[PDB]
Amino acid sequence: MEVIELNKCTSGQSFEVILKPPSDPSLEEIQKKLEAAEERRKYQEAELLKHLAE
Amino acid sequence: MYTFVVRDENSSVYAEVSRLLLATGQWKRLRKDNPRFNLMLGERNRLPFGRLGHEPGLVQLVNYYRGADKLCRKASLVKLIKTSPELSESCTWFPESYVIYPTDEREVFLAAYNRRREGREGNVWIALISSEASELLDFIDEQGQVHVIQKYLEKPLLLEPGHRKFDIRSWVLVDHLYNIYLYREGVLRTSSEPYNSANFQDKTCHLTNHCIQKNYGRYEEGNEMFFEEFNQYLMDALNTTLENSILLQIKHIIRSCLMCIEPAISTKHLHYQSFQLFGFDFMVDEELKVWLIEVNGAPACAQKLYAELCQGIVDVAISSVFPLATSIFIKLHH
Amino acid sequence: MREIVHIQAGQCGNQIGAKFWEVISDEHGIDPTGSYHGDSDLQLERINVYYNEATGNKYVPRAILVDLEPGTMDSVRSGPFGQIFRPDNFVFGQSGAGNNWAKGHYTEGAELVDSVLDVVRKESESCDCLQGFQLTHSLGGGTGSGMGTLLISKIREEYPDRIMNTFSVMPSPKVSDTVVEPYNATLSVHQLVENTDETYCIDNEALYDICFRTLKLTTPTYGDLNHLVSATMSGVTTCLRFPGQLNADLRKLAVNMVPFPRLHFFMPGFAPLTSRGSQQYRALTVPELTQQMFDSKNMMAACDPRHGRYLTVAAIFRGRMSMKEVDEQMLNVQNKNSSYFVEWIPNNVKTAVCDIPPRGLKMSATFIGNSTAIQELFKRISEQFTAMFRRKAFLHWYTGEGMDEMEFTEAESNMNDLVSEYQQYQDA
Amino acid sequence: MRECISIHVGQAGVQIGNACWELYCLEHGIQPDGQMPSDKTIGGGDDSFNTFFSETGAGKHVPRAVFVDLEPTVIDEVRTGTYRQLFHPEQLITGKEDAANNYARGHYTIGKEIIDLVLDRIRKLADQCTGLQGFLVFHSFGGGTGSGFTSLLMERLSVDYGKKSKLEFSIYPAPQVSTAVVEPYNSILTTHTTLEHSDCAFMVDNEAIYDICRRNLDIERPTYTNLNRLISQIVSSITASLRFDGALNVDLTEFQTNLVPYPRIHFPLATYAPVISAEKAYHEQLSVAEITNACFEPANQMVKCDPRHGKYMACCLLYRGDVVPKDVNAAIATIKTKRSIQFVDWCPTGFKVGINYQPPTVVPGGDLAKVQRAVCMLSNTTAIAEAWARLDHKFDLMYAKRAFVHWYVGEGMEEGEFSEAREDMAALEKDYEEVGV
Ligand SMILES: Nc1nc2c(ncn2[C@@H]2O[C@H](COP(=O)(O)OP(=O)(O)OP(=O)(O)O)[C@@H](O)[C@H]2O)c(=O)[nH]1
Ligand SMILES: Nc1ncnc2c1ncn2[C@@H]1O[C@H](COP(=O)(O)OP(=O)(O)CP(=O)(O)O)[C@@H](O)[C@H]1O
Ligand SMILES: Nc1nc2c(ncn2[C@@H]2O[C@H](COP(=O)(O)OP(=O)(O)O)[C@@H](O)[C@H]2O)c(=O)[nH]1
Ligand SMILES: COc1ccc(/C=C/C(=O)c2ccc(OC)c3c2OC(C)(C)C=C3)cc1N
Ligand SMILES: [Ca+2]
Ligand SMILES: [Mg+2]
Ligand SMILES: [Mg+2]
Repeated sequence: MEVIELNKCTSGQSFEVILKPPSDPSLEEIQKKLEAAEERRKYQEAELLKHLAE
Repeated sequence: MYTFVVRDENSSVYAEVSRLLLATGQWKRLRKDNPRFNLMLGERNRLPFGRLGHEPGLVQLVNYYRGADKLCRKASLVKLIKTSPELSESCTWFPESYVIYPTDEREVFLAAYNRRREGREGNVWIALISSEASELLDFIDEQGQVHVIQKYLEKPLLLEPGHRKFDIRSWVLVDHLYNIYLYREGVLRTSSEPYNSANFQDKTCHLTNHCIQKNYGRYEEGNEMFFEEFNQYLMDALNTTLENSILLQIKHIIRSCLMCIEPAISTKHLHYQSFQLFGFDFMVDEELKVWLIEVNGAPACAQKLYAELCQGIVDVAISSVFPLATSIFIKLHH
Repeated sequence: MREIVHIQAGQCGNQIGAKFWEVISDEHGIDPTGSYHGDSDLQLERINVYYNEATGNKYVPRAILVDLEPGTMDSVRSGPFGQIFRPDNFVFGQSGAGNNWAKGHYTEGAELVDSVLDVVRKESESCDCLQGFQLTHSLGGGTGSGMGTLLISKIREEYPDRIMNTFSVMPSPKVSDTVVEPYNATLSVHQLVENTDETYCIDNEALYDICFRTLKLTTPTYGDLNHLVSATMSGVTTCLRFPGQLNADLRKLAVNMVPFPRLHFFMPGFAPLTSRGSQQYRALTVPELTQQMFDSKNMMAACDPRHGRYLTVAAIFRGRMSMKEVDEQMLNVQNKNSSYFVEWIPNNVKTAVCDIPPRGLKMSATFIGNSTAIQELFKRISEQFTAMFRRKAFLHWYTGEGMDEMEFTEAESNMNDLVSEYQQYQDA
Repeated sequence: MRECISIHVGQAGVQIGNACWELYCLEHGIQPDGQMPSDKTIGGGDDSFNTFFSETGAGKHVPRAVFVDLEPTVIDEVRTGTYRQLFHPEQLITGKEDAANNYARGHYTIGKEIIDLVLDRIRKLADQCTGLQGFLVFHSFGGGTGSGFTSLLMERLSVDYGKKSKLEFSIYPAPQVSTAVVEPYNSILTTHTTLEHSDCAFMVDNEAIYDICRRNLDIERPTYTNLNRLISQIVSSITASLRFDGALNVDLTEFQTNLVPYPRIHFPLATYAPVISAEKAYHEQLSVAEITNACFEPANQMVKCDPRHGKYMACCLLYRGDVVPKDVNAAIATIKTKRSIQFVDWCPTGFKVGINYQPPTVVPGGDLAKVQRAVCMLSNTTAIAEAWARLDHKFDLMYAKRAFVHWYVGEGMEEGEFSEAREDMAALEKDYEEVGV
């Protein structure tokens, strides 16, 4: 019903119409997660090359 | 071949619907958690509406309207009325009802108790049934849950011989297109023990519930009067017909209730599709004025009427969406 | 992820292998000379997957030819497309493996394996981005069975992070050379479970039955069998060979088809089924192709898919056809037969349509299915194994090459493990 | 003037990026070779379009964009495409082998080797920025790269540019245009890692876009191009206020203010109207009332869900074309009385309206017809959680049997991360519950 904050210009116009009132991990933490996953890859590859050695 | 799932344990109605669907030889029931269905006969609580109408190559239909709980839960129905301009407090087919929360409208409730005290006229309300205001408030906080305080109909229509009380159940099917179908057969749940006039404390003659009544089966079989026997009684006792005196108001109450919620619940332009069977509970008084008690989301049907109504659901709610490779309902036009 | 290295080992391996290169060279428009002669740029856009660009604009199949017997590899060299193969890539022994897995894996084939790996390495070093390897071989012989699985094991050690793909030919009494074929197959399966990423289970029983019952040929040859093999092999490689709406990839197939690392044995399937030379004139409609490719009559492994459940399916349709009709039919199969697909892997069928049809057929369809019904194939081999092994029969051919009874019990156990593992998900 | 950097990750990100930058060029009158005749301050400037395009002494206008894929095929088509001169090759980054539909391969394995090169190329564009405000990230939920690499990049961008705002444009997976069976896994994994690092996220369900192309554009089987030209229209509508003179949504911080009250619940539903076929011969042009009414039809939404069964927290209406405030207010008045628009008790039942008089631009030859007026409604509704429930259930089916898990564990990821990601999602579902019912 009420039309507030009406701004006009050449490009267009904008407004608000209210009908009713109311009632992060660090760089070191990233590297420690990424490298621990490379450790588990390297362990699995080594265990595979150990099995193939046998 | 069409595919369906059953997810309701208790539903004797949709147990019969699934039975009739398999019997046609074109519907295969799948396991409960199989997502690849045409039809869902879903659960009473927490139905996963958000999952429906998302499987490619399948038209999906469900036996519940989402948001229809706003008409079927006691506290919701009262709020919808005293809110929906389509109805508003200026109602005549509904009784004076109030919502009370246990530790809200208590300022409004006490103002109605005072003005009824002023004229000294009947000040009786319902949940047990009592006359005093503060002797009922102790019951609400004792039980735990939120309950509704409704104006008790002190002068109801009485069946003779017996000097009794009754309530009418109507079965209403709303299809995917939002056609409102009223089933031509209803039922009268009767109290065999004569209705007490002054004493409020009595239990069996005041409430007419099939479960709580079980004098059982004294006048008619299982305290249930069908529509032909009640029409005949009204013709002899009151010189009028069931069609004129009671049924016109019933049709108006059903139509007004579902028209109100249509913008909120209709599946007209949705990815999934809804039908629903409703149970409307009515009350006829001495002056043949019809009152609404409540609406049932998962209604139970009368034992003699199962085979015809469940075939009717298959006919206009299911086979209209899924054709097979006449009308037992009254359409309430809008 | 582009270059695939193809290896063919033994009599069956080289015969189905030669036929594959014969079929796919025609599809990419390559003559026996190695020169391109086709009339479409779409034939060359992914030719780097299986061909190497030669001196003066010629293509050379990236492949390696392996046998312990010089017999079969001479037949390839003198055959129709024999001149296309790089001469250096022919690696042969002399004395043969005499249907002996032990001779293949441990003794005769141990001598030759390092020569093969030098050829593999020379081919792998040329590759811009190596995808992995594909082996064609039977599991009933000595060379393809014994030495094939040895090569696999050695290739895995040198290239631990690449894909292992096999076209493994399963033996059947209906098309049987020696009595010791159930032994060779069981020892080979043990290896494939551990060391391959994807295995197409081409079953000789199924190929025979298709040739006998469906194709109405009374006495089928190996050529009649290998016609069906090459038709399937083309079909299951189409997406890697031609551009599509999905960037098709041997790793992406493994990731999407294999829910559990051991269960990586696929039922290949083809529609329509056709005998050699004799052409069909009525082109099949999209609903007909879809109905056939899922029917057990059209499966390359003699298992009844109704006896099990599909874990994952991949389908490839070839021809000029309505892509919407393909989607509709594929969804109709899944919605009419939803019990035969597992509920616990949502949307477990993927479909592709390629515009280029195979030779002869106007429109065709190829099936790749990871069904639990494949246990029937392994149970069959297991039953034939026990019949002999309960009396230690024919075992002296193996123990004389240094093998022990222990290794046979281990192989039997691991196959029975795989059977009960597939069984676990047919109830889940 | 504050600049915005666009990051496009994976096939879906890159290709949607293509359609968007193609469209931005047609709107601002910028040609394939980067020239702009309408621009008078050659060499630089601080106009509203300069938010997205930087200038060179040659007179070229270069997109403030970086395209990253772990695989050459897609970006090579940018390098050889019709807008090849528009970008300097340093903006276009490609690896050797892709993440093969695997989140863990994109996040941990192939991510680690390329991450430092990407952040360095981002810094190279950030150092051309006199006052950078933040980023727009274009990706898929279901790709290996799209889920894996994006989540890592979002983590790192919170370290290197903590002050700045991040915005997501995400492609929610649909079986109708699927590429992978593990798309539910990838989707839950990425959301968990991205949720705290994303300020506002625009979900585009491929199902909804596919159906709009079928229903309103009469295409039997929509291509990726068909979807991308439609998605870019919606993207353009959302980003228009940053590229054009206006007073609503002038910066990325204002997107958070206007659309995101609760920081976790940051998925506003976009709805667009009208989508009209170009090959359609006779069309009656739709009014302000008609197009606003379409914003409340589920068929026109970017995600199929029912906002009648949920609550609003914020509502933006963004108009392009012949639209005046009088006609808008009259449409809102009529709609409010007919439809179930329920807000949360702690929010004003309001609409923030923005109009740009220049009607939406279409790609010549494309499927979208020229219209006199169009609207994009951005509404933060709790109904979007339906898309979460759908995806979570699909996750639950596979994970119950630990199916495909080995592919992730085999890339160094731990099985515990799956169930950590899933419990975060179940927390999010119940956050929407508290607000919604
Ligand atoms: N709308 C749209 N969706 C796309 C497009 N390309 C892919 N997708 C969707 O994105 C998902 C797969 O993600 P992609 O971007 O193809 O995968 P990627 O990020 O390249 O990751 P990998 O290839 O697995 O390394 C699927 O759900 C596709 O439907 C596109 O151009 N437009
Ligand atoms: N305001 C009122 N005046 C008169 N009688 C009333 C009343 N409210 C309830 N009743 C009686 O009490 C009975 C119970 O109805 P109510 O809806 O309160 O419980 P209920 O929900 O278990 C019945 P149903 O199972 O059919 O929904 C009715 O049969 C009716 O006759
Ligand atoms: N389908 C098919 N099967 C074959 C062919 N040649 C041999 N076999 C089967 O392969 C098994 C013997 O393997 P073979 O390759 O001849 O021995 P190898 O050379 O020592 O490996 C037997 O079970 C045969 O049925 C062939 O050309 N086609
Ligand atoms: C369970 O659903 C799926 C099954 C398979 C895929 C595979 C995607 C591919 O990249 C791919 C790779 C190699 C191929 O040749 C053997 C194929 C292949 O896939 C298609 C459909 C294109 C056909 C064959 C994906 C999903 N989701
Ligand atoms: Ca300038
Ligand atoms: Mg032989
Ligand atoms: Mg990719």
